Amino acid sequence: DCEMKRTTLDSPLGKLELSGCEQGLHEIIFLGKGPEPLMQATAWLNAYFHQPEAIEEFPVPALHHPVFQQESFTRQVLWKLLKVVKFGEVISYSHLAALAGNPAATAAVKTALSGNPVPILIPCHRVVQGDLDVGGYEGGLAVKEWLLAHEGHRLGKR
Ligand SMILES: *Cc1ccc(CNC(=O)c2ccc(C(=O)O)c(-c3c4ccc(=[N+](C)C)cc-4oc4cc(N(C)C)ccc34)c2)cc1
Ligand SMILES: [Zn+2]
Repeated sequence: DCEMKRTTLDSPLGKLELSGCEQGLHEIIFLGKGPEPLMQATAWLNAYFHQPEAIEEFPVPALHHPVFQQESFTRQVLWKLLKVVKFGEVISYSHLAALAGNPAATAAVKTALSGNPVPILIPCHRVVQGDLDVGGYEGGLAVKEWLLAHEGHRLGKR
């Protein structure tokens, strides 16, 4: 029950609506086909597409989607995925479940990821099925393959 502003921006994947309150960025939507949090979001995202050399030098906006408010399994998944899976790497679902404190919760990791409010920022596209299988993507498989090809990964396809 937040009150939020909305920014927009051009991307190699279409136009990207950013939504967020004062306490933090809520969502990042893709359509395609001001305040500090969203100011840092728009900056980071262009750092990602156009100057990825030093993506790690742009700061990560605070996040205030409800999923991050109280503790959950979904929150530990998303928070750990953001902290450890860097640009250029990937992680299997099964191994992300282990990283989030339950090596047998792969199905729950799959579901935790489907409700990610801020793609790329939280790198849900770096979570693959296996060494040779990139898996699905809730943004569309070609997006995932694009993003991984953008990061130079062997499972990318542009
Ligand atoms: C990590 C991550 C999460 C979310 C996105 C962006 N995707 C969406 O926001 C999103 C919104 C709504 C739908 C929807 O169907 O209403 C989807 C979506 C699917 C979401 C989850 C899913 N599984 C968990 C199996 C499957 C989805 O399939 C979709 C299919 C279509 N079409 C066939 C048109 C459209 C939307 C789908 C996604 C990005 C990254
Ligand atoms: Zn909020």
